[PDB]
Amino acid sequence: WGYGKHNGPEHWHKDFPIAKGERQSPVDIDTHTAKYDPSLKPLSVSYDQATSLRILNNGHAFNVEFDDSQDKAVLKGGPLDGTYRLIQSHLHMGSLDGQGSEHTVDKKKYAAELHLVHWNTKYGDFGKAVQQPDGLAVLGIFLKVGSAKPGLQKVVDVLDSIKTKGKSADFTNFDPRGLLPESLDYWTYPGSLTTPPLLECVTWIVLKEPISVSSEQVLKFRKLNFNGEGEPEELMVDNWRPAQPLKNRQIKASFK
Ligand SMILES: [Zn+2]
Repeated sequence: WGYGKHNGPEHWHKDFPIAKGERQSPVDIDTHTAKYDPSLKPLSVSYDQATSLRILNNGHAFNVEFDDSQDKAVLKGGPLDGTYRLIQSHLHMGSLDGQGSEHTVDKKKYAAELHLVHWNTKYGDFGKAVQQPDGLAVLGIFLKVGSAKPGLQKVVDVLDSIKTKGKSADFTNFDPRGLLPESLDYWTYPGSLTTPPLLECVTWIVLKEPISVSSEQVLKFRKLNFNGEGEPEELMVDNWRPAQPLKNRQIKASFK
């Protein structure tokens, strides 16, 4: 599966029928219908002890793996019940500044969207968590082109080391705190993974405020390859799934 004409989003349902499920992601966040929820508790992002291990190219998107052997970096509060441990992060990138994000806000697309994946520790490990409706908590962060982002420059400098699929590079200083916007205002709704297996095990927390990255940083990420070494080049761009049917789910806002 991929994002091509012959293996893209419109084809996924054949191997993964849940693609046509009731709580699929991403979705368009319609601010005219999204509703403020006073029952939501304050969002708690504890990343001060976060510990990244490596960056990888799995042929689908730029990825970061984190040490989830302990509660070093966790997400709590908001719509969440319990503790969710950070395990990985990946980047969905567009081929043009006007596109790239999976979620949209009033149909508006951002240049890219970062996902920070966490699993509910009541389940023992990621593998078991992904099989439960409340197994994962994914924080979505929109990226727009503008001022460069320092917390991303160190990664951008070594992207050439993971240009093709199957490549990985040790990276112990990827601090997720440096990818967060100033405000933690967010929208939340029950959804799924946006790539096969497309399991509907995700509580989505999409931040309202995008972060800025420079055109140069964006360009570097767009130079990654979908293909493996020695294969015809296929730039890793537009690796995003379009908005899916809301199916009457309720999108809640953390702000009035
Ligand atoms: Zn994702």
